[PDB]
Amino acid sequence: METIAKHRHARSSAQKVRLVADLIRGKKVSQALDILTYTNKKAAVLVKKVLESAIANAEHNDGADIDDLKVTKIFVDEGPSMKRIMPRAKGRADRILKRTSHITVVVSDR
Amino acid sequence: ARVKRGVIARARHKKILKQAKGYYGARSRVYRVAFQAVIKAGQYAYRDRRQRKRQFRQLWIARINAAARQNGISYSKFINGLKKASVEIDRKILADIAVFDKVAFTALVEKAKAALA
Amino acid sequence: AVQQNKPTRSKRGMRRSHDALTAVTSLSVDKTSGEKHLRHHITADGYYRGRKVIAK
Amino acid sequence: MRHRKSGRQLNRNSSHRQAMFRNMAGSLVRHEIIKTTLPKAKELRRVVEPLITLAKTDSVANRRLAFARTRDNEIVAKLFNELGPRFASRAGGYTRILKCGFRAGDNAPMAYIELVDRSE
RNA sequence: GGUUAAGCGACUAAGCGUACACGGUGGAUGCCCUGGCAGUCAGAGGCGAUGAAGGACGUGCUAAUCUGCGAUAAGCGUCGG
RNA sequence: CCCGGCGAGGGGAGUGAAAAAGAACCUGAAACCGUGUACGUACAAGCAGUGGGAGCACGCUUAGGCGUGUGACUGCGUACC
RNA sequence: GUGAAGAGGGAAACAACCCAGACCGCCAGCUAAGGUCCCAAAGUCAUGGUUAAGUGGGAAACGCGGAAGA
RNA sequence: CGAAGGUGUGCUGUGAGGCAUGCUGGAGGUAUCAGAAGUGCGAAUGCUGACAUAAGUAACGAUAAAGCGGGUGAAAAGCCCGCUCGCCGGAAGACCAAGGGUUCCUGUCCAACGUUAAUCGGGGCAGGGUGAGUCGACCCCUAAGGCGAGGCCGAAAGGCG
RNA sequence: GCCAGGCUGUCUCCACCCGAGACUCAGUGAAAUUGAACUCGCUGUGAAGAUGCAGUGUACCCGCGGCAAG
Repeated sequence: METIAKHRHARSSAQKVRLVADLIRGKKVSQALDILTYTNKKAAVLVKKVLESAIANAEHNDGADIDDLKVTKIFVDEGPSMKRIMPRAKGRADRILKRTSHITVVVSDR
Repeated sequence: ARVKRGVIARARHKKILKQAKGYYGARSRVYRVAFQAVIKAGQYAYRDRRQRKRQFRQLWIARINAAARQNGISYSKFINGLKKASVEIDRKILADIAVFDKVAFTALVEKAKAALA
Repeated sequence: AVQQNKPTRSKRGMRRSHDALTAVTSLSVDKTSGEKHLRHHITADGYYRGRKVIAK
Repeated sequence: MRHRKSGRQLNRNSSHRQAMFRNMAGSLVRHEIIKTTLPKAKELRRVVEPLITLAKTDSVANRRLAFARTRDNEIVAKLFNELGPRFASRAGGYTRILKCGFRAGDNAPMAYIELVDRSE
């Protein structure tokens, strides 16, 4: 079967997170975990936590064979944007959008 | 009374966009560009409705001329021979015969030369 | 010096194509501790070249 | 252009760099090991190893110069008394640097730099 | 079948475009009203120095708000449903 | 109950007609952002469409050269108010 | 007369030049102006000549020189 | 036994259009004939809500300057302790007037803020803290000035005193 | 406003060095402006400065540091 784990409203930008997410697409669990551990990115650690949660869900809810898992479908999208006001010269203001990333990882031994 | 035009606007936008498939992004997904794109494509199709006839006629003429030159006669001479012999084979038929039947076009050129001489 | 037309999403993608990172894919397993670490780097429990580092 | 030039900038003033090197060398001598950025440890080597080289020989002038450098008394006392005899039989290579990954705050390279022996 | 030589020749997509399935902020469209606008029939057409309209501060078993009330303070006394 | 940091967040079980109703909570559009599928694209120039057009994958036909997805090549084409 | 309010074909594009007033459709024929060496569809067709200069493919006044467009 | 709404497919008409149905929808829609529009949007430097654009570029807010070992913490360079270097030092020291009104301390925590990480903070929640005959206000007198019964003037308000 | 003496990189003529940006990495993260772009050079035309028209030549696709001639 397929086990899905997601992180919603993450404190990172979807564009930046995809840069590290694309690496662990179509790769085995052990190599993906090693790459995420040795990759120095906030998005890297976020996706590491997401994949760890996915693996734990597979081990608990589903039957067995942790080793034979794989990253079948990993995708990250943009979510709610927090609007903030930043002063500038001449008394003007700029609207800055702090972005959040919804990350989803689906694994399946089959 | 008050009337809300949201449904009508949505239906018209969908109708316009349905004909804008495969227009390289903005011209397919943007309603404003798609509408103008649809009109321009329709104008091009209207012009091509006759451009197709022109191109097919020219291609048939070229194929008939090629076959006539292979057989040893000019296209104009062959057409004149057919007309004076009262042969009214259409150019499309002549090209198709020249393509799928060599002996048929050999007979055509023989008859045209006989009529000319 | 300002843009005259909107850059396309295709242009955005082709410009960001070079922003992809690379995987180390060079994990080295220590002979003594038997754990993986980066090349020329210590392990989690301060091991390197079969030597017990302070590991603190 | 760095054409045959030595000494990484490590952006700072000249006096700031001198004070940084002196303080870090003193701390390294005191603790027998420190954890710092790899370029920082590499720049440390050049200024710290000569300290032990000079400490190899014990004399009033050498002790005064070793005090003038690093401006400390405990470091001088430890020198000529502990590291001196320890490295008397070794020429060069008093300090070794071992990389230990990156830093969470910075992601810059970091390494442990320490004496080869360290007296366990 | 092996060699030499000449001609032809797809299979690669770092990324991009097109069409389909699934998704993310999005709250538009549809449905509903303890909400407003406009008229009809009636009372009232004024409140108050025996202290008006409007406010500050307090009042629960209550830390904050709305509402009622004012040291008798989310109530009190008499008479009815 | 499990991963997660004692968290946020998520995956199971259960209530629930529905959790594709989980408090960011009826229906959930368009512009924008990705994944998987099929085609084209690293020697080719211009309102990026149109007619022809093979080729490339699937279903139908109980073969029938049919439709869908793309358009290598090619004639024409200097947006709208 | 055209455009303004007329599409289409020919001259390179071009509106004031030539033919020709688009109801729609057919992988039909003919023709007007313009062309028949290819690009790009058609005569490398004939008959009697002119040109030696690429004149054609830049222009008048004298006996090809005047005759020059960034 | 499945209506509006949203999204595809097929059929149909010369047209704006109409009918059948898969999918989410679980409660309304409305034939034919007639009447009124806040009756049909692609532009008016149009307004409101959301989103790409330049772009993951500038920038991260005086060149006084941080570093080392340990404690807490999953994460330590910005929290705490100890050591070293530097800056102001008629200031970047201390208290008051005006102003601000609990930002002051403790316990706890990362939902949002610090142009970054945060366990920290002038951030969220709960508790504590302000003790006056000698401080100042308050109170008595008072310049500039204001109010100003009687009074003068002015259509009324209202000006002067 | 002009002249006399020293003075100096204003200059002949610009060269090196010390710091902050400029360049890479880690984290946060805007604006001006934006009809649609598969956005080359030359000749002719063209509402009169042609990336887009007719003729011709060149050019594998896409990033990064600068010049601004448009």
